[PDB]
Amino acid sequence: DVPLPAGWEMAKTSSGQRYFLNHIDQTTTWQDPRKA
Amino acid sequence: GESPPPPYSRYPMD
Repeated sequence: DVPLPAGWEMAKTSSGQRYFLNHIDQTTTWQDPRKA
Repeated sequence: GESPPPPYSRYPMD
């Protein structure tokens, strides 16, 4: 739950796209929520 | 400069 926030969609593309979804907020996030 | 990301609907990529 720490390496990957809970309620977040954690998926990284080999294209070099690290995206995180807020499955709670219904929002797309490009920048890692752990660094803010 | 990112290209549009996964749709929120259910799952990003299959």
